[PDB]
Amino acid sequence: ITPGIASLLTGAFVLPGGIIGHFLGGLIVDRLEMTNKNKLKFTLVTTVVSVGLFLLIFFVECQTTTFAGINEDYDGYGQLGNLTADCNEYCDCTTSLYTSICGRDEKEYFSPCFAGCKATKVSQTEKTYYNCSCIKEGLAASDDEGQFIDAIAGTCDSDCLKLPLFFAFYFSATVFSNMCSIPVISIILQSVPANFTSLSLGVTYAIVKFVASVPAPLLFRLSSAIACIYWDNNRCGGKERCWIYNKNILVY
Amino acid sequence: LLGLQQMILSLTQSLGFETFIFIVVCLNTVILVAQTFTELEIRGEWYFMVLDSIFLSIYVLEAVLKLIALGLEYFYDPWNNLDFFIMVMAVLDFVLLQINSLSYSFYNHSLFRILKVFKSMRALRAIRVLRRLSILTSLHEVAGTLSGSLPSITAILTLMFTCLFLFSVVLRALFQDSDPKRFQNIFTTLFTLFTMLTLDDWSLIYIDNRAQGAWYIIPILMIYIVIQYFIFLNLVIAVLVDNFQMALLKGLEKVKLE
Amino acid sequence: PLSLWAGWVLDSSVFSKFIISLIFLNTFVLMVEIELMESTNTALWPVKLALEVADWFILLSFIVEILLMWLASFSLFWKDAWNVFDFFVTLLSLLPELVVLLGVPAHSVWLQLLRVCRVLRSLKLFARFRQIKVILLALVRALKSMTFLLMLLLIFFYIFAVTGVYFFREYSRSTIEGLEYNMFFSDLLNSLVTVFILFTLDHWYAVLQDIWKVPESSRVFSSIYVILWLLLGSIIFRNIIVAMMVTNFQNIRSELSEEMSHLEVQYKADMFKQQIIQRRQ
Amino acid sequence: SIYPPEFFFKLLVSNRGVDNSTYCDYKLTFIVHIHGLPLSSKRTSFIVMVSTSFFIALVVFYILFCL
Amino acid sequence: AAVLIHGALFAVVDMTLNIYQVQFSLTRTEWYLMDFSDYIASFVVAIIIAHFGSKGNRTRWIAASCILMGLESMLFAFPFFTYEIIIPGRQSIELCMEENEKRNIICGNSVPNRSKCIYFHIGGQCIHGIAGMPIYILGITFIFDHIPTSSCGFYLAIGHSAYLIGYLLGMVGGLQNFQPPPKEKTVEIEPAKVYQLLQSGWWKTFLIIAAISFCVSFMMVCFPTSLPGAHKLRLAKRKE
Amino acid sequence: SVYLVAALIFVLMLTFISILVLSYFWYLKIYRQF
Ligand SMILES: COCC(CCO[C@H]1CC[C@@]2(C)C(=CC[C@H]3[C@@H]4C[C@@H]5O[C@]6(CC[C@@H](C)CO6)[C@@H](C)[C@@H]5[C@@]4(C)CC[C@@H]32)C1)COC
Ligand SMILES: COCC(CCO[C@H]1CC[C@@]2(C)C(=CC[C@H]3[C@@H]4C[C@@H]5O[C@]6(CC[C@@H](C)CO6)[C@@H](C)[C@@H]5[C@@]4(C)CC[C@@H]32)C1)COC
Ligand SMILES: *[C@@H]1O[C@H](CO)[C@@H](O[C@@H]2O[C@H](CO)[C@@H](O)[C@H](O)[C@H]2NC(C)=O)[C@H](O)[C@H]1NC(C)=O
Ligand code: NA
Repeated sequence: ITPGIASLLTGAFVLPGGIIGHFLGGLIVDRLEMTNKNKLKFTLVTTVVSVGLFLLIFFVECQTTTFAGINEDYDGYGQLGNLTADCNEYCDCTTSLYTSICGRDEKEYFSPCFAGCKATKVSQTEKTYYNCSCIKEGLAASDDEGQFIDAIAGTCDSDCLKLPLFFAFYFSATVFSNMCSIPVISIILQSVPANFTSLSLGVTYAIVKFVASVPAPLLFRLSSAIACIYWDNNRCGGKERCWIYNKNILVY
Repeated sequence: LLGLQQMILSLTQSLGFETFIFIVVCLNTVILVAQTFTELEIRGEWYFMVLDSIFLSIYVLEAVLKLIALGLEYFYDPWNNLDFFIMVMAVLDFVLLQINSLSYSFYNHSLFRILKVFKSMRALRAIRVLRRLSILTSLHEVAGTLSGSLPSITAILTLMFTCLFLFSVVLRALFQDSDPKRFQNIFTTLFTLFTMLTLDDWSLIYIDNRAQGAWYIIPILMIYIVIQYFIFLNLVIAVLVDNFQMALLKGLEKVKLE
Repeated sequence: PLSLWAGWVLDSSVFSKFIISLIFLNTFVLMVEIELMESTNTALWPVKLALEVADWFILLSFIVEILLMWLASFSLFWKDAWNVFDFFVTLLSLLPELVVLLGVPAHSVWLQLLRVCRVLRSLKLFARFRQIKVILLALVRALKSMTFLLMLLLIFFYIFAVTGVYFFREYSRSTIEGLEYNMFFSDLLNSLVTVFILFTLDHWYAVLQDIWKVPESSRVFSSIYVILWLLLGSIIFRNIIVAMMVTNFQNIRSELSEEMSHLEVQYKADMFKQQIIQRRQ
Repeated sequence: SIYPPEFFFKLLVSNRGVDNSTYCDYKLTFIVHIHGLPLSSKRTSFIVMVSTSFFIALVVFYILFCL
Repeated sequence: AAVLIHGALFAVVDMTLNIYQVQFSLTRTEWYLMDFSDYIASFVVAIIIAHFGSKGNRTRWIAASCILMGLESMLFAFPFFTYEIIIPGRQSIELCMEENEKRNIICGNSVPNRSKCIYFHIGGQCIHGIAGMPIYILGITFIFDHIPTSSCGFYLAIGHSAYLIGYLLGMVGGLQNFQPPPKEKTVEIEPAKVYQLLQSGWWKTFLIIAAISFCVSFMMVCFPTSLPGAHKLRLAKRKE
Repeated sequence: SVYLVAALIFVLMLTFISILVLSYFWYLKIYRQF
């Protein structure tokens, strides 16, 4: 999914679980005037089923999906990194913004300009590439109107249905998370005297940014390259742009 | 609000206001029965539109005056409620006529005619006139007993419609593309079942299906006919006979009362 | 508090209002389903899944409620006629989900009628109507009265069908290039459905003339058969049913009137019995 | 007079540029009679608003004729 | 109302920081440092203001921390207006020729006037966390100490969600302008025209955002130090 | 569209079972009153 579009998918869909998770989660204690023993039982089963939802998502990852590129050396015509062939130089392709483009053989080609496309006519609602030289025979039926034969910009996906299972499982995990927050924060008030509740928020809030958010990116960053091993070693230099975010290792 | 409305009243229920309005309504209905020959309606078309605008103005008079007189008590009585609905139709078709071009393409437009029949509804007011002069109440007794019978008539009628509706749903589900001319649409399924319920040419649809589609419709249609014509309509007959029997016993005891 | 849970939840009135809402809705969503598999649009794609998920929502909700009645008693669950029939119906409505997830037999004529059974549920919805109960109980009780009359009718269908096979044999074994109703007396089943059609007084004269159009089949036996079936079967017997049902309504009136009389007489004895203790005091 | 208004229309049927079949420009001028013309909306409303103003005036005076 | 614009602010910034890294010739090393500036800024005030919120007026401190939101948000928008000359495709005329293509992508005069902005940006991130955090501490503390327990969660939830709803619209409202106009697909002018609409896109957005953080603070300053609502409840909870 | 539709259902069937709990603990509040 397009990185700009992919960012939207989480941004526009994690909130609807989150907002009611506090709203339904908070109102459970508020309406029932839940006790300290009651909330602890409330938090446990809240999280336990959530983890099995995360576990359910993990089971979903097992199912196979269409694969584009990363097909080891380009059909025997060049190796990973051949990518810098003649058609790279003429249309001035740059190894940082490369995107995958689909050929009519269902084979996924990266860097639409590297596809050898010496001409590109762009319509109002789509981007398309013409005279695509560095393409292989491909091109079984293809199509077009004002022009004949050409390859269409972006990735081609035929089996993205699993997506509705993924969010659906993602929503209910998110809701359970936001109704775990209220029980923990609600209890903190009870076991502290009224004059000392002012310093109560500061104690937990100090752990929020330092103990958690300072070591976290480094823990991600080390394991981010663990699945992004295949960095663009030819141009980018010191790990600026990867090409193989390991679709099996990152999931695990 | 107490003297103006009250004099509007005492002029409204007046024994001349009623006669004036009944004269108007009997004239409107004699025109409306004139207009159903095509030898007079086509000739006297130019005078009829004049007369009908006149009647629209008269009905404006009466309806507004009655509303101002009797508040929501006017809306209370259903005889008037009929008149108010007729009024609404009249004013709506008036404004629609003015917002269109009175030509052939509007004569043959279905909505023009549909708005015109509701004008026919004015003739219903004529019964009110016939009531004061008297119908002789010769059918007062039959009407009274029909009045007694209706509460259960409605119930059995809606039960048999429900049976109609379920069978129509299932027949649409099953027998498409086996004579689509009959029930290719849900509405024409429902009409086909309703017209079966009168038993006119009902074998024809069985034969028509058997010709090109298939005959599974025969047990469905036989069971349908059993339920509806054989056990439901006979219920209507039975309940009507029992109701008139009660009417007769009431009459016998009443005449022995004297 | 385990069975008590199901007992309690199955008792909430807003909960029951909701479930009857579900019955009304599945009835009216199966309607628009069969209408809207039309490829004359693409904006209809967005409502196809909405209606389908509503379908399976109401379906699985029926299963969860049935399991709720299991958890409640599990013992009288097989004694209430309505509840056990609903179990039957939901079972035979979830059978289509299996037959489609298997897809073994075919996508054929039996399959479609197994699906539509769902709407049947709404019958219970009308048990809540006040008079409908009266008309129906009286309707079932009267039907009980005329039990043997239907056995006479069955005998007479036997009679007329198996003699109409023999009366009209040269007619069904005919070669006249132009005929319409050459089938009605072909076999026994066709003969029985024909006897029903004649029982309903539809196209009797047309069929009779068709029979006459064969130079064989003397017009004095076909005529006698048809006319005697129409008189006896179609006018008398159809009228005896109406007579019987009017009689049963008269009966119901008689028992209601006598019980009103008994209650009034008991009340008169009370107004006579109440003065006794007043005087005895 | 009595009966619906009548009108006469002298209309011309020509064939000038439409036909490639022949050299003849058929120029038929003929008069048609049209009866059954319909009431004008202007004539229809002018009846209404000038009749309502009268019958309103009828009642209002006869309201004041009772006092 | 204080939280909503607070929620509205941060969600924009993450993308604003992120697009600043990619667009303005940065490395992925410095971007986290700008991100880190917001984090530690709350940490250096999550304790200090908590000790200071205990001793003084909660109402005064929040509006002040609401005030420093107003100073921060416009400040995070000054570099976009002042330094729209950082790296367009062809607007650095001194070194890129309008006819040469390799000239137009080299001679990186963008890395100066870049680190100058990062000082506007590291300041913009630090004033965010130093002032934002007391908003989420003192206000909820006022919810704790003045509102009964049986409805604090009803108020705890909405405060959390008012930060979430700004996480939505911080992306939703902001990106409709950052995401390219109806013309994604013209000649290379569009990268040189998309460039104008992001800096001006946030310079428009932060100008309105920051001023709101002022008017909301001004209303809280007018709110009483001695809350009449709690004083009625305090006497209710002082007795018995 | 089976997966798409199979998503919306699992969203709701999930939430419906959640509603079972909410009244249950609400009913656990008032059952001792009986
Ligand atoms: C003798 O005094 C009686 C009086 C009570 C009078 O009640 C009246 C209420 C309005 C009502 C129900 C009555 C008679 C004609 C009824 C109309 C006949 C038309 O029939 C319909 C339905 C059937 C269609 C075929 C034609 O249109 C309706 C649209 C029209 C109708 C049903 C509207 C309602 C009218 C009775 C009490 O006095 C003390
Ligand atoms: C004297 O006071 C009586 C009053 C109670 C009056 O009840 C009335 C209720 C409406 C009712 C049942 C009555 C008379 C005419 C009845 C109509 C005659 C028409 O007949 C039908 C059916 C038969 C058709 C042939 C013609 O249309 C119906 C559509 C029409 C009708 C049955 C609709 C219902 C009317 C009686 C109580 O006062 C204290
Ligand atoms: C590239 O595509 C263009 C059209 O998309 C092709 O156009 C031809 O270009 C040659 C130039 O050598 C002209 O002589 C032809 O007249 C053009 N054709 C038409 C129909 O106008 C061009 O052939 C493609 N490139 C190659 C190498 O085939
Ligand atoms: Na008939």
